[PDB]
Amino acid sequence: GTVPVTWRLGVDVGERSIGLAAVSYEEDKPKEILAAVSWIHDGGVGDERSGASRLALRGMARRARRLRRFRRARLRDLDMLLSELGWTPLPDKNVSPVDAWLARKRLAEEYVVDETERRRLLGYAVSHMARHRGWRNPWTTIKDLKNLPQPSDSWERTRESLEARYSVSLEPGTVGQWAGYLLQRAPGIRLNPTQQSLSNATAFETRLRQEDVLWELRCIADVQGLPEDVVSNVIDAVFCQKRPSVPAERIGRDPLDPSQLRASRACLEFQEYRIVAAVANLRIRDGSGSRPLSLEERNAVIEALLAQTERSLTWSDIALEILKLPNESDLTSVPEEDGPSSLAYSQFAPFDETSARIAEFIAKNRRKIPTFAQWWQEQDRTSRSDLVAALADNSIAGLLVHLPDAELEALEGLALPSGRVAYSRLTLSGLTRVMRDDGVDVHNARKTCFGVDDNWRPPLPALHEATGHPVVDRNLAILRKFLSSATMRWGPPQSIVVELARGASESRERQAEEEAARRAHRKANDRIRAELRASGLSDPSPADLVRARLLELYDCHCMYCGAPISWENSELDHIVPRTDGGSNRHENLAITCGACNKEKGRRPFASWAETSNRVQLRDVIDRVQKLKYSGNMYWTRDEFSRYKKSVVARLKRRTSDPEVIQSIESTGYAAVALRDRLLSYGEKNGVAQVAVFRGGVTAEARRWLDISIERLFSRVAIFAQSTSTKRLDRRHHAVDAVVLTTLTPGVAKTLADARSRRVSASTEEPQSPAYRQWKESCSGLGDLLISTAARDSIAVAAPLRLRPTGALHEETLRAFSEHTVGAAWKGAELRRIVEPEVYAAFLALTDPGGRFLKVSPSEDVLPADENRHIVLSDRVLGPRDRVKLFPDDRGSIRVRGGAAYIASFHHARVFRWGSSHSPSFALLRVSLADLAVAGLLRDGVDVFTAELPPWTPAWRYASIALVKAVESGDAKQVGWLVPGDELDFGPEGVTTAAGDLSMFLKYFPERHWVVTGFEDDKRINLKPAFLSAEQAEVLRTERSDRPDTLTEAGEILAQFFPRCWRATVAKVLCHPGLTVIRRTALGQPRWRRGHLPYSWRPWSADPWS
RNA sequence: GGUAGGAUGGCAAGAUCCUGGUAUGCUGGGGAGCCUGAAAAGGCUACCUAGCAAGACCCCUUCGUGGGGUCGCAUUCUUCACCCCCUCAGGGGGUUC
DNA sequence: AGCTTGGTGTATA
DNA sequence: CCAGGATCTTGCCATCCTACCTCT
DNA sequence: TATACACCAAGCT
Ligand SMILES: [Mg+2]
Ligand SMILES: [Mg+2]
Ligand SMILES: [Mg+2]
Ligand SMILES: [Mg+2]
Ligand SMILES: [Mg+2]
Ligand SMILES: [Mg+2]
Ligand SMILES: [Mg+2]
Ligand SMILES: [Mg+2]
Ligand SMILES: [Mg+2]
Ligand SMILES: [Mg+2]
Repeated sequence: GTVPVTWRLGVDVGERSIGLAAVSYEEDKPKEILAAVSWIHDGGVGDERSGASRLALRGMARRARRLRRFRRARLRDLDMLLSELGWTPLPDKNVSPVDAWLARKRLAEEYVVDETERRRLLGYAVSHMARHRGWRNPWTTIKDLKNLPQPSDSWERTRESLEARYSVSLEPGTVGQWAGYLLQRAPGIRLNPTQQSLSNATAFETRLRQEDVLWELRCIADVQGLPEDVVSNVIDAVFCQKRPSVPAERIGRDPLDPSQLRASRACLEFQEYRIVAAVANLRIRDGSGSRPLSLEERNAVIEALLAQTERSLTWSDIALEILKLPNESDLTSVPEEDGPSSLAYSQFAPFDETSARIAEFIAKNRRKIPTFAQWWQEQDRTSRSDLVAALADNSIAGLLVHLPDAELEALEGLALPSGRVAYSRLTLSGLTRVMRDDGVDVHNARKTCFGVDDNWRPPLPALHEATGHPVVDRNLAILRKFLSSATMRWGPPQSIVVELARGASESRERQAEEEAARRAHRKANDRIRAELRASGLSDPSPADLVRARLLELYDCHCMYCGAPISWENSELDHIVPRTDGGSNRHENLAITCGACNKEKGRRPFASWAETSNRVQLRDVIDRVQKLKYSGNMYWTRDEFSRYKKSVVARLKRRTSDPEVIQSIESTGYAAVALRDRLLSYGEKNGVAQVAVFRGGVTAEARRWLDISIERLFSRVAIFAQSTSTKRLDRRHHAVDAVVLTTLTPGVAKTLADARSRRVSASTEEPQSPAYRQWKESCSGLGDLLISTAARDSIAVAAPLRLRPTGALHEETLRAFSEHTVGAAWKGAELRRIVEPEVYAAFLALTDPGGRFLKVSPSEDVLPADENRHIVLSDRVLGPRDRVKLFPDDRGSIRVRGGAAYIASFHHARVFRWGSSHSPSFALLRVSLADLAVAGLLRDGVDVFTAELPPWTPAWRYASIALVKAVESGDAKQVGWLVPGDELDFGPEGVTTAAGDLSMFLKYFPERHWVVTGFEDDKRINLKPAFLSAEQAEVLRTERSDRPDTLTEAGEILAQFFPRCWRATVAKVLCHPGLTVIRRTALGQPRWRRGHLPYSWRPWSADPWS
């Protein structure tokens, strides 16, 4: 039943939102707002305290499971080896707590003459070592571990610290020796530092390394006289570790050849391609204009750059010595950002990094690889590229030379450049061949080699294809639902408009400062890269650069604790921790002393420093604040000042708060990816154009069409001075999308110019033909938006999570309690009974014909009957037997021999009883644990209606009135509520207001509310749908900054959020005209009952069929 | 020309996962020291050991309430229903008020 | 006596 | 916390291609 | 361009 019309799609992506608009147009004027909805999503986020997505939490849990599985297999293999050697592994019980440690100590100290005792001690020591083997680089092998210095420098520092601390020198001073000695000498000592939430000093400060444990194993072997084959087998069994792997399907594809993976940066084809392309983009000044390099010129430059052992040829060197130009500046189009004193000409041209590193490794390891050195000298570039590609792809989860195994291991240990380039190896070789044989650049080489035209673009993903990024996937799912529904309603759009998260309206001072910052970062990164490569670190990561920078900035001292640190034992602390959403920006990164980081844990810094006697908050603040800016460092002067301020602000925080920095990076990815998929849709559906505009253009357009969100949605002012932003009303996303449907490139030019002139500061109206035509076309848009807002047509909707997947229970296992049969049983004790059969039989004792337990938690339900017996289906419990109880009177399930609290509620089942004119309502709050122990997490189960047994936590902790009404036959399930369901109270609004809710509804008469949770058995948590919690939170922040700049309405909003309406269920569902609104993708409520969730009124909803 | 978009390379700042590890933590089983107690058993500080979503599927086998292998918290309208796409009944997608 | 509000634990680095 | 692999974004520089707009 | 919920306790009419 599609009714075709000319309409435009507007897409405004966001981190936790997306505004979508279908706006029908006659000629170029907006005619009708067909749909306007702000969809509020979670951005993929689970466990809202941290910003960690559900995907990230699933990956972390899966990898913990994989770690534990591999550990079980590895310890089983070690157990088989120990049985082969006749060495007794450490028993699970009835041994001394220091048996393994004293075994390690004695085997390191003295030869054990008794052979049976010696083998028992060896088995104890080796099994315990494999349980506690310390850390090594996962990419390194057993030979690499054996080649590491033994023991590590960290253990030598630890050992001299312990020798000074305890005034004794154990010889040779192994980890097992020191731990056994300290557990005997200072009983109750902790070995490794833990979270400090009483508090004594630990034995060790830094992370244990596998070369320390290996050195202890060698010491034990030398003292006990063990054979070398036995020691080798024990080393390979103890220190066995799975190689990290890269799944090939997560590698991107070549756009010019989609059957081929993208090539690595190590590839010789890429090195030559990069050199040739960079040379082909160079230009020579020829008569107030530029010409490309001649064939001999580019051949000379390319051979000079390819035949380089070291990066020593600058662009000035290429201009002066290779091209023999009269002037340094005669070479134009140098691919560098220029600076003072010809910085761009002093930068280095590209070279062959793989060939240079392989030549250095051949020259440095001549004795190790004579066969490979001769093979590399003999063989040409194609076979060199084949072997280099094999070494680059060795890390992929899915060598053409009969080489010795030691040589093969050595050249598998060589670090080549990492990272994927845009094109495959085949494409790079073909483009390089065309570029060198002809005199052409990459574009003409692409046209020649692949037969593409000047209009060619790389292939785009389709709408149904996810990216794997959770924010982007949320935005994409909502957009594709909206577009499918809108195409069925009105046909394909004439044009699609996407807002990109880009902006360039900055002052000249800001652009100059950013350029200076880029220059300083590049110079210091190059210096630090050179130093780290001189320290045997081929490719420093950004974390490596930050680590070296902070080690130089604080002169190798723990930032918090002041203790001396090295590269090996230091840690990079998130000052705001990861479980608080803390970013990896370097103002959140502190270099720490290992123990110092672990003792901080996940607590905020000022609270931890107040509790701890290791650090002082003021000492850390003065240490950060006395940093003196040297002229030649990574930061500029203003960047250094901002960095110190940000670090001090992160150190000063006392309560667990989220990260203050909002990253726009997910929003930009969502905009770009959704644009690409909308382009694919438009190619499949004949859409005229997918246009893109920046968000500053959208803001400017709203400014010059007199589109004020507060006037549009009748919002009282919240600030004393100025006007509040659009962030107060969530409908602004949809309004942005509507405004985006009006934009043209010329008027975007005009509005961007107006924005740049205004930000470099009344005011003056823009003047341009595009601007005048756009004002004439969009004169009525304000009236359309006022009428649409007056009809309550701009929906704010949250998508529902109906799948019963996620955390089945809370992660903390808890000890069970006990209670004797013959004692007196209160209501809470009967409600906490673990076993369903014992709970059901006690239920039948308290109420014989009953199927539910209706107890008040404080009433004394059963007296102390000394002769009470329960006859189970398989046993009889007398009065002396203990009944296992859950530790607390809250919903809990039995998991793995312990008790776990239920997780958050998946849904609530709405039950209604009483008369039709005054019905009573209650919620059966249902969690994932309820469906798990009910057997409802299986195929073919409607989880919202499938019957739950009475011993589930849902029915145990349902309200007493609900339990009585369900057993009396009066209460029936008439619907269900999930978090994110919309409660629309109608035009009559909320009438049961009492207290602060009345004061809130005085200024904000909100009729649309979002179910956020079910905090107890009688209550539902409702926040207003249209009002944003972030506006009220930044109000609460800014209230402590300026005197009384908030309006009374803004203050009442600030006190209302974030707890909002903690509402009684019987007061909410007793509203006549209240409806539970389940919207379609277009924001329209679903009232027809099909196979999707539909709207329903709790007053007159039918009992469930 | 200017703006905008897209390519490739470089640089800078970040985001998102993925693989492999470490150390704690929790619970069960222990116990080295100390303390409270003992004709009257538990705590505290550590350390050892097992497990760390409930569970699902496949094979044992020198026949068992276990041994082994691969997995299980993402893809937000579960399940059902209809339609679509890619893979042989698996996965993904849409369903207009 | 029953709804109004305030504090707090939750696996982590 | 650690190493390190993959995907992507924003900003700047160089080159190539596209569409679009506005003053001589 | 974003950032809790479920449990436990007080608490003035
Ligand atoms: Mg926007
Ligand atoms: Mg392991
Ligand atoms: Mg270990
Ligand atoms: Mg320890
Ligand atoms: Mg930390
Ligand atoms: Mg928006
Ligand atoms: Mg432990
Ligand atoms: Mg231990
Ligand atoms: Mg398991
Ligand atoms: Mg579905």
